[PDB]
Amino acid sequence: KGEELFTGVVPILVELDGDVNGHKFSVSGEGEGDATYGKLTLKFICTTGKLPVPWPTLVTTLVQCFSRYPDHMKRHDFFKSAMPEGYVQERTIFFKDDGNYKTRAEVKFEGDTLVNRIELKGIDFKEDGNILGHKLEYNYNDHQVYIMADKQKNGIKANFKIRHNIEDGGVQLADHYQQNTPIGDGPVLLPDNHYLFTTSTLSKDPNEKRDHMVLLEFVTAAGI
Repeated sequence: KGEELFTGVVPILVELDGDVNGHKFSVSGEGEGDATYGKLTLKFICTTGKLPVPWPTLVTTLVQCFSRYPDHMKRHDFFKSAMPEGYVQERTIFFKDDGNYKTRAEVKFEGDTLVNRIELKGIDFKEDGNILGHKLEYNYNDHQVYIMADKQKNGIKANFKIRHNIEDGGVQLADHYQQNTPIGDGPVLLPDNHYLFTTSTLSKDPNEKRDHMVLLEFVTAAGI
């Protein structure tokens, strides 16, 4: 089982290659995950200079295999079952009254490291919008994710809203559509419908001069 790969603390690497309205950038992340409790600790750096979008808008893009699945639904865990070969994660994220991100990621083991490697393309953004104009608060409103089996593509799908607080008022909607497909050929668990519940905290490292995001996350799976 790929679930046996997650019984202890697992190092995490994240690499993102991004292009938003031609503004190109790279993000690296590293830290660790504990799927037994559902705990993630990561620090992300924009390695090309200043991030051209707000950090909160990248949280969902930057490893649901670390969600705590209680043992009565350790059979509904598609994400771990696809390990070590991994899975592809695709999303389109529509920002209301603004542009959209399209993301393609592969999540897999490389040695003993869980790697999330991402390509992000964003188009149709307004240069003085909430995103390219950096008008979003540095905090997070999590949202449940309702995971549905997609027997047709042998993976899962989900769609959900994320709300981003706007600096001088109101809320910026980020409409997420998601599909995951295994990379390997081996068998894969296709879940009954269930929920992922996530709690994210964003902070800064006082000794880090580069543009960055420290992220601490707790996540569990739940039925019904």
